[PDB]
Amino acid sequence: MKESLKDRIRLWKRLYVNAFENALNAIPNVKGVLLAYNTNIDAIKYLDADDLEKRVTEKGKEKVFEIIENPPEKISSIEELLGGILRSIKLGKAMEWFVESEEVRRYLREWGWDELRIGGQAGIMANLLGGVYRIPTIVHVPQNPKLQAELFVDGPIYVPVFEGNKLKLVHPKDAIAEEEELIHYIYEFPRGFQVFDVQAPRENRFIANADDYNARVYMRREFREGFEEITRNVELAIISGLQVLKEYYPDGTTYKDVLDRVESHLNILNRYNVKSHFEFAYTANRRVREALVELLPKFTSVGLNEVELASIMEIIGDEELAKEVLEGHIFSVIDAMNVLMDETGIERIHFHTYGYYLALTQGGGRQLAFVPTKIVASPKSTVGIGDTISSSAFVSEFGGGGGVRDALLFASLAAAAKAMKGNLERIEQIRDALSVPTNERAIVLEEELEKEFT
Repeated sequence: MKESLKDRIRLWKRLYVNAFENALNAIPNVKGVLLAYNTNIDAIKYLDADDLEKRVTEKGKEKVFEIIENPPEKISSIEELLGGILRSIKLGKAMEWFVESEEVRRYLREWGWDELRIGGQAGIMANLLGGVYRIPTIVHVPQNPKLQAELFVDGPIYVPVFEGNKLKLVHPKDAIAEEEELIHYIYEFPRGFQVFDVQAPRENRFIANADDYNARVYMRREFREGFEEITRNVELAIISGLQVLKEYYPDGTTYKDVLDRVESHLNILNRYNVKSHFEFAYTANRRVREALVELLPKFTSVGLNEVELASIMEIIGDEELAKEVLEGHIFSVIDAMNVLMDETGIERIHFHTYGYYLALTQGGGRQLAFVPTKIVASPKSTVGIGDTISSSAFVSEFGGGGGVRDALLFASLAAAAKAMKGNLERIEQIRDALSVPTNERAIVLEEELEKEFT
């Protein structure tokens, strides 16, 4: 090992422990955070071979196997549900089909699950920011039946309710309504799982989506009529869930009907100087993606990974640039972040990928911040890591905790801590991530940045 590397490793251990100190000291200063819009229920089933075989043969093995090779768009029958699961098994392929039959949804609910946890980017971040970081959190919950409300952890997590004409803020367990259970059913299977002659080449999972409301970005009445009163109780906002929007809907409505309401919400946030952070998850519809980019000028900040930034470069950059960004090639990423900032004028862009983060911020001049991350080799959990990274950096920077680079360092600590432990309960547990070595390949990659930019 070179002396310059050994010196850099020691420098980063220092910056990492200092950035953790700054984050613990500033997070208590955040008056409140608003999380919207997507909250649902995630039901996880660890598939059982004998159970699956018995259900396939119950419904007719022949037609179910026909469906494996002729897969439909949506689940319209129990046979299509089982055929889709076996297809995911045969291919070792992550798949998600929408359940458009109420009868299939009764079958799914009856079949059950092994564990139940909150889903949706606003839902899981309410448990992190409210439950773990102890930040007062207002979360949008489109439908809040008992099964949905109990998935929130204890802490300063709140939903708005109307006591006549006045808006109150209560824990979700105290605001249960006669509303729909929005369940995404997740069927996991290991490598080598076998059913009949079908054998998985990889571990993966098949998702049956039985959630009509988050698919339309449904906004509950408290958020459509009391948004201004809600805004007065928060300092920051994180917006997510718009990636599902379709160009057209069977009732004659379009994505514009939803984005118009989002735009009104942003206007209210900006009138109160609330800092907003948009999670720009992969948006399949290219027109909707273009409109989301046209909405970014009203956001304070936006976060994305290599796949999400490449997807955006497909509509405002060039094709070859997108491919380089997809592979995480750091100079093409930097160009892409400037292409995005030129197009929108947004104040802050946070890029995150395996090994390093980048933050491009605009002030009197554009500043670029770089951080090598802490990689857990065999993580106990990978769900919600990307949202954890993007939300943690935004909240600690705009909470005042040490600056931009330090906010990136805290997010890297939170990501590793979550990966090591599966699920966090208290923010002090993130100190354990200081034990994870910093990525040395990214540490030496910063040498290329200094030669090209100085």
